[PDB]
Amino acid sequence: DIQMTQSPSSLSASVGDRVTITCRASQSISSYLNWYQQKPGKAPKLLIYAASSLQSGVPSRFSGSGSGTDFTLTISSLQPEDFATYYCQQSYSTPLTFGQGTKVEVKRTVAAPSVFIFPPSDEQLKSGTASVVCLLNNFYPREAKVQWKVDNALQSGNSQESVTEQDSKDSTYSLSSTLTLSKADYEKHKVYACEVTHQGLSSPVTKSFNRGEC
Amino acid sequence: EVQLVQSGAEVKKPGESLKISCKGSGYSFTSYWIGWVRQMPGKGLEWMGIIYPGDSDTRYSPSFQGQVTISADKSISTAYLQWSSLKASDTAMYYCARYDGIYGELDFWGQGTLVTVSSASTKGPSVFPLAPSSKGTAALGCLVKDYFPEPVTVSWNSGALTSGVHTFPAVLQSSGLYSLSSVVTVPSSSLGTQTYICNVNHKPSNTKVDKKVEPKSC
Repeated sequence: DIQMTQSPSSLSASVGDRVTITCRASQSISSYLNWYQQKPGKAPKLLIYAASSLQSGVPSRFSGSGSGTDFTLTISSLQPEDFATYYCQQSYSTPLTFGQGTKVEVKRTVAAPSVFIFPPSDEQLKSGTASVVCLLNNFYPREAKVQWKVDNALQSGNSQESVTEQDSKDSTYSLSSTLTLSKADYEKHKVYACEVTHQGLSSPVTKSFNRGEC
Repeated sequence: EVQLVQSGAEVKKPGESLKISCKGSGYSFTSYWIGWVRQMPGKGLEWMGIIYPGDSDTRYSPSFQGQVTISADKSISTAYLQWSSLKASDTAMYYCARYDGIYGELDFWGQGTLVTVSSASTKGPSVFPLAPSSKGTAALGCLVKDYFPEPVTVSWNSGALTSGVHTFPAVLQSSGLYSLSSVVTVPSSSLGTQTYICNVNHKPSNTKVDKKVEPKSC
Protein backbone atom coordinates (compact mmCIF):
# COMPACT_ATOMS: atom_id res chain seq x y z
CA ASP A 1 0.00 0.00 0.00
CA ILE A 2 3.05 2.28 0.44
CA GLN A 3 5.86 2.06 -2.14
CA MET A 4 9.42 3.04 -1.27
CA THR A 5 11.67 4.22 -4.11
CA GLN A 6 15.42 4.45 -3.50
CA SER A 7 17.87 6.40 -5.66
CA PRO A 8 20.37 5.73 -6.98
CA SER A 9 20.21 1.93 -7.27
CA SER A 10 24.03 1.91 -7.36
CA LEU A 11 26.68 4.40 -6.25
CA SER A 12 30.45 4.74 -6.70
CA ALA A 13 32.48 6.94 -4.34
CA SER A 14 36.02 7.42 -3.02
CA VAL A 15 37.12 6.94 0.60
CA GLY A 16 36.32 10.21 2.41
CA ASP A 17 33.61 11.28 -0.05
CA ARG A 18 30.20 12.49 1.09
CA VAL A 19 27.58 9.93 0.10
CA THR A 20 23.85 10.67 -0.09
CA ILE A 21 21.12 8.08 -0.69
CA THR A 22 17.50 9.13 -1.24
CA CYS A 23 14.30 7.30 -0.31
CA ARG A 24 10.80 8.37 -1.43
CA ALA A 25 7.42 7.14 -0.13
CA SER A 26 4.19 7.00 -2.18
CA GLN A 27 2.50 8.90 0.69
CA SER A 28 3.49 10.77 3.86
CA ILE A 29 4.91 8.35 6.42
CA SER A 30 5.63 10.99 9.10
CA SER A 31 9.08 10.08 10.48
CA TYR A 32 8.66 6.28 10.58
CA LEU A 33 11.55 5.59 8.23
CA ASN A 34 14.40 3.15 8.94
CA TRP A 35 17.79 2.59 7.29
CA TYR A 36 19.63 -0.75 7.25
CA GLN A 37 23.15 -1.75 6.18
CA GLN A 38 23.84 -5.13 4.55
CA LYS A 39 27.33 -6.44 3.82
CA PRO A 40 27.82 -9.41 1.43
CA GLY A 41 27.09 -12.74 3.15
CA LYS A 42 25.68 -11.02 6.26
CA ALA A 43 22.31 -10.08 7.79
CA PRO A 44 20.93 -6.51 7.51
CA LYS A 45 21.90 -4.21 10.39
CA LEU A 46 19.90 -1.25 11.71
CA LEU A 47 21.66 2.09 11.24
CA ILE A 48 18.96 4.73 11.67
CA TYR A 49 15.42 4.68 13.07
CA ALA A 50 12.67 7.33 13.11
CA ALA A 51 14.31 8.98 10.05
CA SER A 52 17.22 10.61 11.92
CA SER A 53 17.99 8.78 15.19
CA LEU A 54 21.26 6.83 15.27
CA GLN A 55 21.23 3.29 16.62
CA SER A 56 23.71 2.90 19.49
CA GLY A 57 27.04 1.56 18.22
CA VAL A 58 26.70 3.28 14.84
CA PRO A 59 29.42 5.90 14.07
CA SER A 60 28.38 9.57 13.84
CA ARG A 61 29.36 9.74 10.14
CA PHE A 62 25.93 8.20 9.48
CA SER A 63 22.96 10.58 9.61
CA GLY A 64 19.42 10.73 8.27
CA SER A 65 17.03 13.55 7.46
CA GLY A 66 13.55 14.02 6.02
CA SER A 67 9.85 13.79 6.87
CA GLY A 68 6.62 13.11 4.96
CA THR A 69 7.57 11.60 1.59
CA ASP A 70 11.29 12.40 1.11
CA PHE A 71 14.23 11.02 3.11
CA THR A 72 18.01 10.90 2.76
CA LEU A 73 20.74 8.83 4.36
CA THR A 74 24.12 10.57 4.50
CA ILE A 75 27.56 9.07 5.08
CA SER A 76 29.67 12.18 5.72
CA SER A 77 33.06 10.60 4.96
CA LEU A 78 33.22 7.11 3.43
CA GLN A 79 35.36 4.44 5.07
CA PRO A 80 36.36 0.99 3.66
CA GLU A 81 33.90 -0.76 6.03
CA ASP A 82 30.95 1.37 4.79
CA PHE A 83 30.91 -0.35 1.42
CA ALA A 84 27.70 -2.35 1.46
CA THR A 85 24.07 -2.28 0.35
CA TYR A 86 21.67 0.08 2.08
CA TYR A 87 17.89 -0.23 2.42
CA CYS A 88 15.26 2.22 3.61
CA GLN A 89 12.09 0.80 5.16
CA GLN A 90 8.81 2.40 6.21
CA SER A 91 7.14 1.19 9.40
CA TYR A 92 4.39 3.82 9.27
CA SER A 93 1.64 1.52 7.96
CA THR A 94 1.08 -2.19 7.31
CA PRO A 95 2.18 -3.83 5.15
CA LEU A 96 5.69 -2.67 6.06
CA THR A 97 7.80 -2.14 2.93
CA PHE A 98 11.46 -1.85 1.96
CA GLY A 99 13.18 0.30 -0.65
CA GLN A 100 14.87 -1.64 -3.45
CA GLY A 101 18.34 -1.00 -2.00
CA THR A 102 21.42 1.01 -2.93
CA LYS A 103 24.82 -0.60 -3.45
CA VAL A 104 27.76 1.57 -2.41
CA GLU A 105 31.10 0.53 -3.95
CA VAL A 106 34.64 1.98 -3.90
CA LYS A 107 35.71 4.40 -6.62
CA ARG A 108 39.25 4.07 -7.99
CA THR A 109 41.11 4.97 -11.19
CA VAL A 110 39.68 3.30 -14.29
CA ALA A 111 41.57 0.07 -15.05
CA ALA A 112 41.29 -1.93 -18.26
CA PRO A 113 40.83 -5.70 -17.91
CA SER A 114 43.63 -8.13 -18.71
CA VAL A 115 41.97 -10.67 -21.00
CA PHE A 116 42.61 -14.42 -21.22
CA ILE A 117 40.88 -17.19 -23.19
CA PHE A 118 40.75 -20.92 -22.46
CA PRO A 119 39.86 -23.68 -24.97
CA PRO A 120 37.79 -26.62 -23.67
CA SER A 121 39.77 -29.61 -22.34
CA ASP A 122 40.00 -32.95 -24.17
CA GLU A 123 38.52 -34.62 -21.08
CA GLN A 124 35.41 -32.44 -21.27
CA LEU A 125 35.07 -32.93 -25.05
CA LYS A 126 34.84 -36.70 -24.41
CA SER A 127 31.63 -36.05 -22.42
CA GLY A 128 29.93 -34.34 -25.39
CA THR A 129 30.13 -30.71 -24.25
CA ALA A 130 32.59 -27.88 -24.86
CA SER A 131 33.09 -25.06 -22.36
CA VAL A 132 35.12 -22.12 -23.62
CA VAL A 133 36.15 -19.68 -20.89
CA CYS A 134 37.12 -16.02 -21.09
CA LEU A 135 38.71 -14.21 -18.14
CA LEU A 136 38.66 -10.44 -17.63
CA ASN A 137 41.04 -9.73 -14.79
CA ASN A 138 41.42 -6.83 -12.34
CA PHE A 139 39.32 -4.12 -14.00
CA TYR A 140 37.33 -1.02 -12.94
CA PRO A 141 34.49 0.00 -13.20
CA ARG A 142 32.37 -3.18 -12.91
CA GLU A 143 30.52 -2.56 -16.20
CA ALA A 144 32.02 -4.68 -19.00
CA LYS A 145 30.80 -6.39 -22.16
CA VAL A 146 31.91 -9.83 -23.35
CA GLN A 147 31.05 -10.78 -26.94
CA TRP A 148 31.73 -14.37 -28.01
CA LYS A 149 32.42 -14.99 -31.69
CA VAL A 150 32.62 -18.34 -33.48
CA ASP A 151 33.89 -18.06 -37.07
CA ASN A 152 32.79 -14.37 -36.95
CA ALA A 153 29.24 -15.29 -35.88
CA LEU A 154 28.28 -13.32 -32.76
CA GLN A 155 27.02 -15.67 -30.06
CA SER A 156 24.06 -14.86 -27.84
CA GLY A 157 22.09 -16.86 -25.26
CA ASN A 158 24.67 -19.66 -24.98
CA SER A 159 26.97 -18.00 -22.43
CA GLN A 160 26.92 -17.27 -18.72
CA GLU A 161 29.16 -14.98 -16.67
CA SER A 162 29.91 -13.92 -13.10
CA VAL A 163 31.90 -11.20 -11.35
CA THR A 164 33.93 -11.31 -8.13
CA GLU A 165 33.19 -8.99 -5.21
CA GLN A 166 35.23 -5.79 -5.34
CA ASP A 167 38.79 -6.54 -4.19
CA SER A 168 39.49 -5.11 -0.72
CA LYS A 169 43.12 -4.25 -1.56
CA ASP A 170 42.99 -2.83 -5.12
CA SER A 171 39.24 -2.06 -5.60
CA THR A 172 39.06 -4.02 -8.88
CA TYR A 173 36.68 -6.63 -10.28
CA SER A 174 37.26 -9.78 -12.29
CA LEU A 175 34.80 -11.49 -14.61
CA SER A 176 34.56 -15.07 -15.85
CA SER A 177 32.45 -15.96 -18.89
CA THR A 178 31.72 -19.44 -20.21
CA LEU A 179 30.53 -20.16 -23.73
CA THR A 180 28.84 -23.56 -23.79
CA LEU A 181 28.29 -25.56 -26.96
CA SER A 182 27.96 -29.23 -27.92
CA LYS A 183 31.04 -31.24 -28.92
CA ALA A 184 29.56 -31.53 -32.43
CA ASP A 185 29.12 -27.75 -32.70
CA TYR A 186 32.63 -27.08 -31.34
CA GLU A 187 34.31 -29.44 -33.83
CA LYS A 188 32.45 -27.91 -36.81
CA HIS A 189 34.07 -24.49 -36.33
CA LYS A 190 37.61 -23.14 -36.12
CA VAL A 191 38.02 -19.62 -34.67
CA TYR A 192 36.88 -18.92 -31.12
CA ALA A 193 37.07 -15.32 -30.01
CA CYS A 194 36.33 -13.39 -26.85
CA GLU A 195 35.80 -9.68 -27.58
CA VAL A 196 35.94 -7.37 -24.57
CA THR A 197 34.47 -3.86 -24.42
CA HIS A 198 35.24 -1.69 -21.38
CA GLN A 199 35.51 2.03 -20.57
CA GLY A 200 39.24 1.56 -19.89
CA LEU A 201 39.96 0.23 -23.38
CA SER A 202 40.09 2.74 -26.24
CA SER A 203 38.80 -0.03 -28.51
CA PRO A 204 37.59 -3.62 -27.91
CA VAL A 205 40.21 -6.24 -27.05
CA THR A 206 39.88 -9.64 -28.69
CA LYS A 207 41.58 -12.84 -27.55
CA SER A 208 41.17 -15.80 -29.88
CA PHE A 209 42.35 -19.30 -30.71
CA ASN A 210 41.99 -21.76 -33.57
CA ARG A 211 40.56 -25.10 -32.38
CA GLY A 212 43.61 -27.36 -31.98
CA GLU A 213 45.98 -24.71 -30.59
CA CYS A 214 47.60 -25.05 -27.15
CA GLU B 1 22.65 -9.57 24.79
CA VAL B 2 19.67 -9.94 22.45
CA GLN B 3 20.18 -12.80 19.99
CA LEU B 4 18.09 -14.35 17.24
CA VAL B 5 19.30 -17.76 16.04
CA GLN B 6 17.87 -19.37 12.91
CA SER B 7 17.90 -23.02 11.80
CA GLY B 8 20.39 -24.39 9.25
CA ALA B 9 20.39 -24.18 5.44
CA GLU B 10 17.75 -26.17 3.56
CA VAL B 11 17.96 -27.85 0.15
CA LYS B 12 14.53 -29.05 -0.94
CA LYS B 13 12.52 -30.29 -3.93
CA PRO B 14 9.34 -28.66 -5.31
CA GLY B 15 6.17 -29.91 -3.59
CA GLU B 16 7.97 -30.73 -0.34
CA SER B 17 6.97 -29.11 2.96
CA LEU B 18 9.29 -27.09 5.20
CA LYS B 19 9.31 -25.32 8.54
CA ILE B 20 12.25 -23.13 9.51
CA SER B 21 12.76 -21.67 12.98
CA CYS B 22 14.03 -18.61 14.81
CA LYS B 23 14.88 -18.64 18.52
CA GLY B 24 15.16 -15.49 20.62
CA SER B 25 17.34 -15.20 23.72
CA GLY B 26 18.66 -12.44 26.01
CA TYR B 27 15.20 -10.84 26.29
CA SER B 28 11.52 -11.64 26.90
CA PHE B 29 10.48 -13.43 23.70
CA THR B 30 6.76 -12.95 24.42
CA SER B 31 7.19 -9.15 24.76
CA TYR B 32 8.24 -8.32 21.17
CA TRP B 33 6.85 -8.89 17.68
CA ILE B 34 8.98 -11.06 15.36
CA GLY B 35 9.07 -10.37 11.61
CA TRP B 36 9.99 -12.63 8.69
CA VAL B 37 11.87 -11.14 5.72
CA ARG B 38 12.58 -12.78 2.33
CA GLN B 39 15.65 -12.08 0.18
CA MET B 40 15.89 -13.75 -3.23
CA PRO B 41 19.43 -14.29 -4.61
CA GLY B 42 20.92 -10.93 -5.66
CA LYS B 43 17.57 -9.24 -4.91
CA GLY B 44 16.18 -6.84 -2.27
CA LEU B 45 14.47 -7.33 1.09
CA GLU B 46 10.76 -8.23 1.28
CA TRP B 47 8.54 -8.15 4.36
CA MET B 48 6.55 -11.40 4.63
CA GLY B 49 4.72 -11.14 7.95
CA ILE B 50 4.94 -10.67 11.70
CA ILE B 51 3.96 -12.51 14.89
CA TYR B 52 3.53 -11.64 18.56
CA PRO B 53 4.67 -14.88 20.29
CA GLY B 54 2.73 -14.06 23.49
CA ASP B 55 -0.61 -14.81 21.82
CA SER B 56 0.36 -15.80 18.23
CA ASP B 57 -1.40 -12.71 16.83
CA THR B 58 -0.19 -12.59 13.21
CA ARG B 59 -0.15 -10.21 10.24
CA TYR B 60 0.78 -11.26 6.71
CA SER B 61 1.92 -9.11 3.82
CA PRO B 62 -0.76 -9.44 1.07
CA SER B 63 1.72 -11.15 -1.29
CA PHE B 64 2.44 -13.90 1.28
CA GLN B 65 -1.03 -14.28 2.80
CA GLY B 66 -2.11 -17.86 2.07
CA GLN B 67 1.37 -18.73 0.74
CA VAL B 68 3.05 -19.28 4.13
CA THR B 69 2.11 -19.93 7.74
CA ILE B 70 3.89 -17.98 10.46
CA SER B 71 3.63 -19.44 13.97
CA ALA B 72 5.41 -19.56 17.34
CA ASP B 73 6.11 -21.86 20.28
CA LYS B 74 6.60 -19.58 23.29
CA SER B 75 7.45 -22.50 25.62
CA ILE B 76 10.75 -22.79 23.68
CA SER B 77 11.01 -19.09 22.64
CA THR B 78 10.77 -19.94 18.94
CA ALA B 79 8.99 -18.41 15.93
CA TYR B 80 8.37 -20.40 12.74
CA LEU B 81 7.95 -19.89 9.02
CA GLN B 82 6.43 -22.78 7.05
CA TRP B 83 5.37 -23.93 3.56
CA SER B 84 3.15 -26.92 2.80
CA SER B 85 4.23 -27.12 -0.84
CA LEU B 86 7.53 -25.49 -1.85
CA LYS B 87 8.17 -24.02 -5.29
CA ALA B 88 11.56 -23.29 -6.91
CA SER B 89 10.66 -19.58 -6.71
CA ASP B 90 10.74 -20.01 -2.91
CA THR B 91 14.56 -20.18 -3.23
CA ALA B 92 15.80 -17.34 -1.01
CA MET B 93 17.52 -16.28 2.18
CA TYR B 94 15.01 -15.91 5.03
CA TYR B 95 15.63 -13.60 7.97
CA CYS B 96 13.77 -13.27 11.22
CA ALA B 97 14.00 -9.92 13.03
CA ARG B 98 12.80 -8.36 16.28
CA TYR B 99 10.38 -5.46 15.87
CA ASP B 100 10.39 -2.65 18.44
CA GLY B 101 6.93 -1.09 18.85
CA ILE B 102 7.87 2.56 19.48
CA TYR B 103 9.30 3.53 16.07
CA GLY B 104 8.70 0.19 14.31
CA GLU B 105 12.38 -0.57 13.65
CA LEU B 106 13.83 -4.07 13.19
CA ASP B 107 16.67 -3.70 15.67
CA PHE B 108 18.03 -7.26 15.93
CA TRP B 109 18.25 -9.82 13.13
CA GLY B 110 18.83 -13.56 12.83
CA GLN B 111 21.80 -14.79 10.79
CA GLY B 112 19.43 -16.02 8.08
CA THR B 113 18.33 -19.39 6.74
CA LEU B 114 19.14 -20.18 3.12
CA VAL B 115 16.42 -22.21 1.39
CA THR B 116 17.20 -23.74 -2.00
CA VAL B 117 14.32 -25.35 -3.87
CA SER B 118 15.10 -27.28 -7.04
CA SER B 119 14.08 -30.42 -8.94
CA ALA B 120 17.82 -31.07 -9.37
CA SER B 121 19.46 -33.90 -7.41
CA THR B 122 22.75 -34.13 -5.50
CA LYS B 123 25.63 -34.44 -7.97
CA GLY B 124 29.41 -34.14 -7.62
CA PRO B 125 31.43 -31.82 -9.88
CA SER B 126 33.67 -32.65 -12.80
CA VAL B 127 36.88 -30.63 -12.61
CA PHE B 128 38.44 -29.52 -15.90
CA PRO B 129 41.71 -27.61 -16.40
CA LEU B 130 41.88 -24.06 -17.67
CA ALA B 131 45.32 -24.56 -19.17
CA PRO B 132 48.07 -21.90 -19.45
CA SER B 133 49.97 -21.38 -22.73
CA SER B 134 52.80 -23.78 -23.66
CA LYS B 135 54.52 -21.33 -26.04
CA GLY B 136 54.79 -12.00 -18.83
CA THR B 137 51.66 -12.74 -16.79
CA ALA B 138 49.87 -16.01 -17.45
CA ALA B 139 46.48 -17.21 -16.25
CA LEU B 140 45.46 -20.77 -15.42
CA GLY B 141 42.61 -22.36 -13.48
CA CYS B 142 39.92 -24.96 -12.87
CA LEU B 143 36.40 -25.28 -14.24
CA VAL B 144 34.23 -26.91 -11.56
CA LYS B 145 31.29 -28.10 -13.65
CA ASP B 146 27.87 -29.74 -13.20
CA TYR B 147 27.38 -29.98 -9.44
CA PHE B 148 24.41 -29.66 -7.08
CA PRO B 149 23.87 -28.14 -4.59
CA GLU B 150 26.09 -25.21 -3.68
CA PRO B 151 28.64 -24.83 -2.23
CA VAL B 152 32.07 -26.04 -3.30
CA THR B 153 35.40 -25.03 -1.77
CA VAL B 154 38.46 -24.30 -3.91
CA SER B 155 42.04 -23.82 -2.76
CA TRP B 156 45.31 -23.77 -4.70
CA ASN B 157 48.35 -25.88 -3.78
CA SER B 158 46.59 -26.95 -0.54
CA GLY B 159 46.29 -23.31 0.58
CA ALA B 160 49.93 -22.39 -0.17
CA LEU B 161 48.83 -20.33 -3.19
CA THR B 162 46.47 -17.42 -2.44
CA SER B 163 48.01 -14.51 -4.36
CA GLY B 164 46.26 -13.64 -7.64
CA VAL B 165 43.52 -16.20 -7.00
CA HIS B 166 39.97 -15.43 -8.10
CA THR B 167 37.24 -17.95 -7.33
CA PHE B 168 34.07 -16.75 -9.04
CA PRO B 169 30.43 -17.05 -7.95
CA ALA B 170 28.83 -20.14 -9.47
CA VAL B 171 26.32 -19.83 -12.30
CA LEU B 172 23.16 -21.92 -12.45
CA GLN B 173 22.88 -23.74 -15.78
CA SER B 174 19.57 -24.51 -17.51
CA SER B 175 20.21 -28.15 -16.53
CA GLY B 176 19.75 -27.03 -12.90
CA LEU B 177 23.39 -27.80 -12.11
CA TYR B 178 26.01 -25.25 -11.10
CA SER B 179 29.27 -24.33 -12.80
CA LEU B 180 32.12 -22.38 -11.22
CA SER B 181 35.58 -21.22 -12.28
CA SER B 182 38.65 -20.58 -10.14
CA VAL B 183 41.65 -18.85 -11.71
CA VAL B 184 45.10 -17.60 -10.75
CA THR B 185 47.53 -15.24 -12.50
CA VAL B 186 51.20 -16.27 -12.30
CA PRO B 187 54.56 -15.42 -13.90
CA SER B 188 54.81 -17.13 -17.32
CA SER B 189 58.40 -18.07 -16.40
CA SER B 190 57.13 -20.24 -13.51
CA LEU B 191 55.11 -22.44 -15.91
CA GLY B 192 57.90 -24.95 -16.59
CA THR B 193 58.85 -25.52 -12.95
CA GLN B 194 56.04 -24.63 -10.49
CA THR B 195 53.28 -27.19 -9.88
CA TYR B 196 49.72 -25.82 -9.81
CA ILE B 197 46.94 -27.95 -8.31
CA CYS B 198 43.37 -26.91 -7.51
CA ASN B 199 41.79 -28.63 -4.52
CA VAL B 200 38.04 -28.92 -4.99
CA ASN B 201 35.63 -30.25 -2.37
CA HIS B 202 31.88 -30.73 -2.67
CA LYS B 203 30.66 -31.92 0.74
CA PRO B 204 27.00 -32.69 -0.15
CA SER B 205 28.06 -35.39 -2.64
CA ASN B 206 31.31 -36.23 -0.78
CA THR B 207 33.31 -35.46 -3.93
CA LYS B 208 36.90 -34.35 -3.33
CA VAL B 209 39.10 -33.71 -6.37
CA ASP B 210 42.67 -32.49 -6.94
CA LYS B 211 43.44 -31.34 -10.49
CA LYS B 212 46.97 -30.57 -11.66
CA VAL B 213 46.93 -27.75 -14.23
CA GLU B 214 49.79 -27.37 -16.71
CA PRO B 215 50.53 -26.26 -20.30
CA LYS B 216 49.26 -28.74 -22.91
CA SER B 217 51.37 -30.27 -25.72
CA CYS B 218 50.76 -30.01 -29.48
